[PDB]
This record gives sequence, structure tokens and C-alpha cells, in this order.
Amino acid sequence: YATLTIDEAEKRMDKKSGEVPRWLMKHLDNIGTTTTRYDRTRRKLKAVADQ
Amino acid sequence: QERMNILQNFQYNDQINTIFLSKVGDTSIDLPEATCLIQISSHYGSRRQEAQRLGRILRAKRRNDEGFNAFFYSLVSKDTQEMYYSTKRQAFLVDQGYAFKVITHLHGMENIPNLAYASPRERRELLQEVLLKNHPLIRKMY
Amino acid sequence: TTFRFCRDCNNMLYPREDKENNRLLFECRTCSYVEEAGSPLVYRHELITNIGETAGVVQDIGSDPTLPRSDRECPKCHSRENVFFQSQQRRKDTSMVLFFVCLSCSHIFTSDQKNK
Amino acid sequence: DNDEKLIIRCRVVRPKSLDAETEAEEDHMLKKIENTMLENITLRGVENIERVVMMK
Ligand SMILES: [Zn+2]
Ligand SMILES: [Zn+2]
Repeated sequence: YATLTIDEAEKRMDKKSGEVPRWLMKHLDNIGTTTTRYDRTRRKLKAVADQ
Repeated sequence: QERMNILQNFQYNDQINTIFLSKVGDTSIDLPEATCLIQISSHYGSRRQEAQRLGRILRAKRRNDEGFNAFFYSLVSKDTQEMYYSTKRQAFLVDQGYAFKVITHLHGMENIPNLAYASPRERRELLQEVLLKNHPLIRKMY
Repeated sequence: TTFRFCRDCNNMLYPREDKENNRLLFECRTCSYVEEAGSPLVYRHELITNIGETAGVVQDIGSDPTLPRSDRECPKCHSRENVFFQSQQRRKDTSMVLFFVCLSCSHIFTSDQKNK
Repeated sequence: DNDEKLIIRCRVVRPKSLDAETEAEEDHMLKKIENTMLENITLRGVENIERVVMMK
């Protein structure tokens, strides 16, 4: 389900930021950052296959 | 700060020699020395404003130079109330002694490089432009 | 509250407000597994709780010797033998009412005549 | 007061402006609001007072 990294996690779970948003990685997936391996391979596959 | 920046750009920088001012420059404020004044419009027929503007160029640096003549032009719109207002305005200056020489022809209109509103459609576009002119916790929820 | 879990990754869902229909939609935070909610309750918190006064009762409750026996009336099988114990909760302002468990049919009943 | 069910109900007022993220995290702040009525609201009496009894 497109798990994230740790460098953002330590900053989020410190008390530097406010309340953690409930749908942060849904917004990240809508942006398209740190997706699954399947979608990451599919993007390159559809980029090569269109050429 | 923008006003001061424009003022020193007028006073020291040579590629800016023309500064446009509103009624702020009419009053007693600090302005750089200048030799040429162009009066486009004015607050009706006020005799005080003419001498207030003319005193800005009376303290010119080139007064010691021989043959130096300061320039004071009053642009008026013919056959309109600019003529009436400017004739009322120049009364104090001609009582002081200054002579307002009329200029109805300028040599350079025929061969001017930049023509402003030369095309009739641009004049019309300007015309309709003028016509169209006239609880510490709930605080995070809002 | 009866939390519901996702059928894909086994994560408990969260309610989300939508303006399309204005209905309670419980969705998974991981894979967006959206489902309807069968109850409008999403959060519940009790100050005084009666849940846990009958906790720990299993099918072999009567085989333990230190639980005391009585001769009360079991209103499911009319038995003369049963075990009894007070409320296992350790609240400072709890009542001293007993709970009786029959051995023949494993029926539990209280001795609260204020409640009855 | 004479009702058999002792129910008091509360709602929070939505603003006229749009909320792109407040409605998603509304449940947590409503939990915080319930928490701040739980102990920070005094119906009657003064502070630093636990319990009063009477004697003759
Ligand atoms: Zn899921
Ligand atoms: Zn029984």
C-alpha cells in the first residue's frame, strides 16, 4: 500500500509539527510520491512501450 | 521607501530624468533640484499651486551659469475649461511679473519617432477606457 | 464501538466525511477500502461501566473449589447448587452485589433487588 | 428533567469558509473538546475543593 520512508516519519512524530493529518499518504499518492513497486515498474514499462 | 528610491533615482541616476508626481510634490516636501517642469493638470484654478510648483525649480543649481533659463510649461487642452482654469491660475504669476508665452505649434510633431495614439482606433480605445473608468482550543477550527 | 477492519490488509478503518451524499463512510488509510457504516456511533466513553462484573465466566467455572457455594434459586433449571462471587472490577465506588452462576446450565444472575 | 433518559446534546458550528483539511481531522478535535469539558468545566463551586460533608 505504498509504504513511506523514515526521514519524514521522525520529523512528523517529533513535537515540531502539529496534529498528524488523517489522509496524508492518500494526498501523497494523489501527488505521486513514494508509490508501490508495481506502479513504479508500470510507469517505466508504459514509458518504454509508448516509444 | 519607494518614494525616496524614486527621488534618488531622479537626483543621481541619469537614465531617469523625468519624474511624474501627484499633489504631494505641490506641498512643502523635499524634492531634488530640477530645471524643467511640465504641468499637465491641476486642482482647478488655484493660484497658490502655481507658485508652489514654480518654487521647486527656483532653487536650481545652474543659476550661476550665464544664459541659463529654467523651463516651466503648462499643458492645456484647447477650447475647454483648462483655458479658463489656467488663465485664472496665471494671474498671480503675471502679477509677480512672469510672462506666459503661448505655444500652439511644436516643431517635431511631423517627424516624431514615437507616435502616441496616432491610430484612430487607439484613440477610440482610450475614449471608452475613460468612459468605462466612471476559547484556546476552538481557534484552530476557524 | 465495534471497530471494523479492512478485508485487504487487516487495518481498522476510519470515518471520513463526504459531501457527495453526507453518509458515514469507513475507509482504510492504507488501500482506501471504503465501506458503509452500519451504525452512526464512532466514539463512546463510559465513566461508570457495568461491563466486566460478569467477566471470566467459562464452562468450567463451577469446578474451582475456592469459589463459595450457595442454595439460591436458578431461574432456568431450578437448581439448589450454584457458585457465587462479587464483581471482579476493582472500582473504589462499586457495589457489593453478588453474581451467582449455576452449575447445571451455566446461567448467571444477580442479587440486586434495586435493579429488579 | 423529568425524562427517563438523561441526554444532553451538543454540536459545533461550521464556518462559512471552506475547510479542505479541518473536516478530515474533526473527530480528534471533538475528542479534545469532550476532554476539555470533562475536567475543565465547573458547574458550581470554587477551585481547590474536593468534597463537602455536614456535621451536627
Ligand atoms: Zn486496507
Ligand atoms: Zn441452572
